[PDB]
Amino acid sequence: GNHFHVFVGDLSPEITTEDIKAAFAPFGRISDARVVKDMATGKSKGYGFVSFFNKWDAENAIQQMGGQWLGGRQIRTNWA
Repeated sequence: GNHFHVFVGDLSPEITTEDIKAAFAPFGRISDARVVKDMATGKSKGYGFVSFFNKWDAENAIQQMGGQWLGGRQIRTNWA
């Protein structure tokens, strides 16, 4: 049932859903992933979410991706 969700902040303007899933893919299997965009406009809000099936995969991803560079900018991670 309830999956395990990860908040990814400080994303580059043109980091896409595809990109963020490609970046978090090696940490375990991804149930879902998206970069949050404004509706009316369609611009990256500067953050996104990645969801895993395993609690361990999420907890690990938070620690290994925290402060890691994605695009030309350092991302931060936390529980969602």
